Amino acid sequence: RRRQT
Amino acid sequence: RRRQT
Amino acid sequence: GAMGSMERASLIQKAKLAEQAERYEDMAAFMKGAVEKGEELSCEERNLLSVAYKNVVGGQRAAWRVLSSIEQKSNEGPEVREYREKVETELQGVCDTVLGLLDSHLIKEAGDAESRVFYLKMKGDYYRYLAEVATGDDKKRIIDSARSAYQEAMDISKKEMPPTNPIRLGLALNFSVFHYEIANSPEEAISLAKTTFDEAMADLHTLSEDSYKDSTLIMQLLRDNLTLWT
Amino acid sequence: GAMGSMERASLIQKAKLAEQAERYEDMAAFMKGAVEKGEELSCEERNLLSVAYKNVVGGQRAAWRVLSSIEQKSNEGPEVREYREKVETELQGVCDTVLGLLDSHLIKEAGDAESRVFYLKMKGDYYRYLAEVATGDDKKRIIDSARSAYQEAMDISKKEMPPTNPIRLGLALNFSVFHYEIANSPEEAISLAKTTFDEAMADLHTLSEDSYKDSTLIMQLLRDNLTLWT
Ligand SMILES: N=C(N)c1cc(-c2ccccc2)c(CNC(=O)Cc2ccc3cc[nH]c3c2)s1
Ligand SMILES: N=C(N)c1cc(-c2ccccc2)c(CNC(=O)Cc2ccc3cc[nH]c3c2)s1
Ligand SMILES: [Cl-]
Ligand SMILES: [Cl-]
Ligand SMILES: [Mg+2]
Ligand SMILES: [Mg+2]
Ligand SMILES: [Mg+2]
Ligand SMILES: [Mg+2]
Repeated sequence: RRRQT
Repeated sequence: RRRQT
Repeated sequence: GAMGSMERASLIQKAKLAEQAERYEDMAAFMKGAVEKGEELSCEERNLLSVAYKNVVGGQRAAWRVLSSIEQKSNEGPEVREYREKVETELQGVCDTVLGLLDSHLIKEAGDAESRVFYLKMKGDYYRYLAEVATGDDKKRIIDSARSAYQEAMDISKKEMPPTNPIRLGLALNFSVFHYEIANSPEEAISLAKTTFDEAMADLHTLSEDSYKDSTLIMQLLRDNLTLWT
Repeated sequence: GAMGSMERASLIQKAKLAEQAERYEDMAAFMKGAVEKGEELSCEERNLLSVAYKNVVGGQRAAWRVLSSIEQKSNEGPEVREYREKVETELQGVCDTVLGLLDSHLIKEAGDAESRVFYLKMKGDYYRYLAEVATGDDKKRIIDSARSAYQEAMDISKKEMPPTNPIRLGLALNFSVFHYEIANSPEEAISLAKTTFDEAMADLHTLSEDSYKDSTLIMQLLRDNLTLWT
């Protein structure tokens, strides 16, 4: 997945 | 549902 | 306008990039500029035009419906009305922009039935979108403009296209929804959807596997609306 | 600017309507106008500001990443570069617009720790977004501006806020991602995410059911990144 911010 | 176009 | 100094091919190329980037407002401005070059559009380019403005106007309509619902609930300060008017005016601008392109001069230069039916369907679609928000002295005329564009497209498609043609089917789908929710003719909407579905079914046997999938994809949308309405 | 003639309260009201309508560019213009009224912003209004520009810049970044990938593949005519530059320039304009608001004058007027930490996190976020696309003579300075804003926010939050505070946690999350993918310090990113998660866990027992859910929602994002990175 795409890292989270 | 919402009708389709 | 602001795209007059870019090559036609470069505008088409960037419209495809903006589609991949889901930048549909950019996509529309690019295809607007391509149309204004004055050359007829190919089948692919016509779809790029339709897709771009469909998504732009699709977001505006959805926004209009949210605000309009809030407004009506508030009628059971001026800010709700004001902002709904703002979105509405912007939506009408896009609709007028497309109608301007069709009228100057995509429609009169479209001699093929495939291209002419495509543009007249678009004309009906965008008079219909104007109709969704119209309320005053010329609502009836907006509605009749949609009807007339749709009707000419249907007459040409019937004469010149097979019953499974995806553009003919999409036109029938949208003319049916026009009848149902714009013209208050729900029974016309249902008859047209049924007759369109049946005559396409009877023609599927002539099609290739690829055309078969294109046609049935849209026959299912006709079936979905029939299921919703009956 | 163009919102100078609308009441502050009316701008806040319409920013909430635009949020419900998913019109985030409208939402941002409204909150920009509200900030420029010159009054400090309440906690809710600060969140309306952040949400609006997050979504606007979020679409631009996603578009930039698509086009940038296409561009690099093409480097294994000028149109791909040109359109990526266009999106990039527009993204940098929004980033500069937010940084201008923080600097004029939200930050210097923010005396509370909750409000000051909130704005300094935002400052780091938008220097980081500029860093994601920077390549030239002052990339390092952009990166250091993000680091410095993040670092001051972390020092204040540590002194003045409990380890479970959602803003402190969101700040730690984003400072950790800065370390990982901007500063090329993956081990700093992992330590910060772990230490932040653990110290919040040890503080959950002091919280109400509602605050418990707010904090753990963001602790899970820290856990997700830890899981991705190790
Ligand atoms: N970039 C794009 N979006 C497209 C490029 C081309 C294209 C055209 C010619 C040559 C190359 C590409 C497209 C072709 N679509 C159609 O013909 C009609 C159709 C068929 C099925 C459905 C289902 C919902 N709507 C539908 C519309 S769409
Ligand atoms: N209109 C909106 N979008 C909001 C209005 C208010 C608000 C504030 C004060 C009074 C009334 C409403 C919001 C409050 N959010 C927070 O405090 C921080 C938080 C917490 C959890 C998560 C998970 C992902 N991100 C998160 C951010 S958000
Ligand atoms: Cl307004
Ligand atoms: Cl460009
Ligand atoms: Mg040329
Ligand atoms: Mg009946
Ligand atoms: Mg006032
Ligand atoms: Mg190690």
